Formats: sequence, C-alpha cells, structure tokens
Amino acid sequence: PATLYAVVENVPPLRWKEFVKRLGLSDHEIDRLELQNGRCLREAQYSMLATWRRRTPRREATLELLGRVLRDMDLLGCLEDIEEALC
Repeated sequence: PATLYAVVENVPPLRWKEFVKRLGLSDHEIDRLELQNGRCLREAQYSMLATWRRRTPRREATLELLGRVLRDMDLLGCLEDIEEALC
C-alpha cells in the first residue's frame, strides 16, 4: 500500500491514464475507474494501484510491473523516490 501512495504521487495525474496504458490493464476498465470515484483523483489513481493488485493475479512485485512501466516512461527517478517510500 505505501508503494501505491508513492506511485500515485511520483506518477503524474493528468498523464496517469497513459501511465496506466503502459501498465497493460484493460483500456476500458481504465475509463470505468473514473466512475468508481472521480471525486478524489488520488482515489482514482489509487484505484489503479489498488484494483490492479485485486483484479490482476499478481501474488507480489506489484510495484515491479509498475517499475518497468516507469523505465519505459523514463520514470526511473520516480521509482527511486517511490522506493524511498518503502524505505
């Protein structure tokens, strides 16, 4: 969960969907995330990091898949900040 808060802050909100597209989650589910709760953008972005752990069958390394997305988006600096959150 703490890593999810880091990804929500380190990753930009406006381009979050693009970051989500790099995540590989169903594109249509991404649009539905706003319906789940758009009153709180952090809750929406958190929905991706939270719903992903639930909907995706990833037993562990949830940030790992996200980290690879960061590297593709040149967000390695952000992962280091997110990594600091875990530490």
